[PDB]
Amino acid sequence: ESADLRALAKHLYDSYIKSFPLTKAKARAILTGKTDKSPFVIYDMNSLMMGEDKIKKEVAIRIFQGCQFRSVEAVQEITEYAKSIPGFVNLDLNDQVTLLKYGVHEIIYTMLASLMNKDGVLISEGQGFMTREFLKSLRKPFGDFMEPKFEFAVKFNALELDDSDLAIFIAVIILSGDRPGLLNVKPIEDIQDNLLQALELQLKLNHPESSQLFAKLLQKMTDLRQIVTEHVQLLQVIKKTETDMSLHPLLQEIYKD
Ligand SMILES: *[C@@H](/C=C/CC(=O)CCC(=O)O)C/C=C\C/C=C\C/C=C\C/C=C\CC
Repeated sequence: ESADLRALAKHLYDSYIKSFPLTKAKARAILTGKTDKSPFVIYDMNSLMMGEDKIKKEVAIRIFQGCQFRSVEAVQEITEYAKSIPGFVNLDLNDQVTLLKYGVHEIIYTMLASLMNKDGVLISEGQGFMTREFLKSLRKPFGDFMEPKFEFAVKFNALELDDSDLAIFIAVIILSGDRPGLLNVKPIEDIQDNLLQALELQLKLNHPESSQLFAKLLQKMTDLRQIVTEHVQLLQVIKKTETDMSLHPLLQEIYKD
């Protein structure tokens, strides 16, 4: 039934809104130019220095540790969104964990897109905007830790997806039956079918002229996994050249792999 699938979509979009403070709708309103939502822009050290005057150790390390604590917040939000996914809580508690462990970052970078444009990314809930050039000018080896993200975004953002489409897509990602260490794959794969079903209808109804967007979008999951692995490697270098740099526990458990 179309109606059954449309219902599940409605249900998801709804949980999505309740779980994420900064939707793409808002993110775009702020980047577009739609006077009371205008961000302070950080493009150099001095602006950075001035940012803390109104926006919410070392400069590169202070920024990196900023992303850390921020993703830890993202994990808590996605984890809450997961629970609302019909069937996810009924799954084995161990696989409930495994899925989150492998789906967390893929999702963070998908939604991180909503906050970017070719020349920069929104920070602190949209209060600010840090340019892509500044981050790139970060002392090695922190200079290129956002570069491959920006490339993903410009490509992904090109699909023109809105919040309702994403809610189902990040749902499809979490319920991936091909995760390392899954005990019961069958139950997980049946939920995803439903999700893929929902998504497929969603895109067709929401993007009538965008041919094979369903397939186009699904292919992006390759770019996402690509990005994660590149990150893990970088992280390995960091921990060696920066033995005096700590990592948030939650973020370390997820990385043990
Ligand atoms: C940087 C986030 C990068 C995500 C990442 O790869 C690290 C995650 C991990 O597990 O290692 C920030 C991206 C967007 C900014 C959004 C909000 C502001 C948070 C940090 C930005 C720096 C200072 C602002 C407080």
